[PDB]
Amino acid sequence: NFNVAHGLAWSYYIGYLRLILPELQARIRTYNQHYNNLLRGAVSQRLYILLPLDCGVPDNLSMADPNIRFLDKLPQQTGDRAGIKDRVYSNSIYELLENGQRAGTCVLEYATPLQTLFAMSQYSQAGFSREDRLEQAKLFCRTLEDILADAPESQNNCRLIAYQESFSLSQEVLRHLRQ
Amino acid sequence: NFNVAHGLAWSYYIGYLRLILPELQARIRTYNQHYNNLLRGAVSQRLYILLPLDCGVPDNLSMADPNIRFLDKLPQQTGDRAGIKDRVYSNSIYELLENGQRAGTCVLEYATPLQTLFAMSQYSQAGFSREDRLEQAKLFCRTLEDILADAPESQNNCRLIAYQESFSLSQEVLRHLRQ
Ligand SMILES: Nc1nc2c(ncn2[C@@H]2O[C@@H]3CO[P@@](=O)(S)O[C@H]4C[C@H](Oc5ccncn5)C[C@@H]4CO[P@@](=O)(S)O[C@@H]2[C@@H]3O)c(=O)[nH]1
Repeated sequence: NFNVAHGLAWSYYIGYLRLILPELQARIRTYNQHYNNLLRGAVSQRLYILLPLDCGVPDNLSMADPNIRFLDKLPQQTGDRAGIKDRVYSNSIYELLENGQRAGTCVLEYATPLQTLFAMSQYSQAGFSREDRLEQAKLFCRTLEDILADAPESQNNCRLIAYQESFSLSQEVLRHLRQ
Repeated sequence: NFNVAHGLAWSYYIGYLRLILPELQARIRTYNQHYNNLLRGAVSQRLYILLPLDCGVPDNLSMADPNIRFLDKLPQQTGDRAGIKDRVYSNSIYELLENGQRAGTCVLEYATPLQTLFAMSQYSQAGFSREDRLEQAKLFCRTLEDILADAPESQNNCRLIAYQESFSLSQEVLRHLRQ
């Protein structure tokens, strides 16, 4: 079963991180210079990737924590991909609240393949148990860490936030953001 | 190694086909009614998915065959996905030429995971041989066929075009399109 998370981690790098991480600093610089509110803090460098090991991935982050609120989108990145003209890669900027006030602003999202591991564990024909899922989530993160450790597109460009669940997601992101 | 193509096929269904196939007929109907040139044929129903078993997936289809030409995009499908506000799913309409004249119009693309299998075979750290790749491409298609055969979102909504390479890609699509 090893090969499920191995494949998904390689697919996440090849099909997403290696394509968007090289251009991310320029998109954030563009946002900060031309789109960011004049009075607010600069959007932090780096893509922050949430890796819940229970593979609980809501689509709406902005509601999953009261202290994480959607602010804005980066400029879109588009390119021809496998016969799709101008396929769109979009990223969302979030404010992180601490004591009701803004403590940080960053590009934040879940690793969408963890949502796949979760769905595969639920489908009879995938032949993937809820025990397989925790082991595969750990292997997914370890494989991604190992890829990015040798990856030339990763130039201080992303931070992996792995966690297991009271737990505060905003505090967990702020701890990485403040390093 | 089985588990690489198994995972990618499940991920392609869960993360893409099960999300876009339910809404595809409505997007094509919208295109035909409101956006299609009044004088041209209706865009055919169904998403046509190219599955080259050599995993050769160019990003620009429109140049990879002189007889396949980009025409237009469908209306975009957007939704919140894993913390991405309004992630964009886009599909491209192609004309198929026969004897220099239009013989068909359809929504056409490559299965992007086959591009992943190809890249994994090229990266030393993926531990995936060019022999592994042909076997995994076949298993990817077989797994996807088996998923879609039980899939309620597939309501005569897509056609898998698997092929191995002189070979005419346009003729291969027209044969499926005319059935
Ligand atoms: N956050 C984030 N993740 C992304 C994004 N793009 C890819 N990924 C992840 O990178 C890996 C490799 O991607 P591929 O394009 S070879 O495979 C995709 C192909 C198909 O999707 C689409 C979508 C739009 N148009 C055509 N096809 C389902 C399959 C898995 O799709 P997922 O979005 S569940 O996860 C993928 C996958 O894990 C993105 O824009 N944002």
